[PDB]
Amino acid sequence: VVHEDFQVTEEVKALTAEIVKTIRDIIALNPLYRESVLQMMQAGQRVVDNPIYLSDMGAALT
Amino acid sequence: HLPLIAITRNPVFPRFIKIIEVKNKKLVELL
Repeated sequence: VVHEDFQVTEEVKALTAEIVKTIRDIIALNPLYRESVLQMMQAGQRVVDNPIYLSDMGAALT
Repeated sequence: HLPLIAITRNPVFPRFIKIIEVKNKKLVELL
């Protein structure tokens, strides 16, 4: 399980934000599942210690 | 003389309403 990441984990998260925003847009216009799961896990909640899994879930809704 | 509020990744800008939810109940007892 390769999870190489840059030393400065400061501006990479910005990209992540866009992803979730796009994801939000999807569920805003073409709903697929309940939005509750989005509410439970939030970028500002800090409970997400595995960003690659968040990206996997985001791609999953595709 | 109150304990420091746990921010837990919830930046609060000046003159900007913000909502804080912390799983820790201790803040609930303080409130």
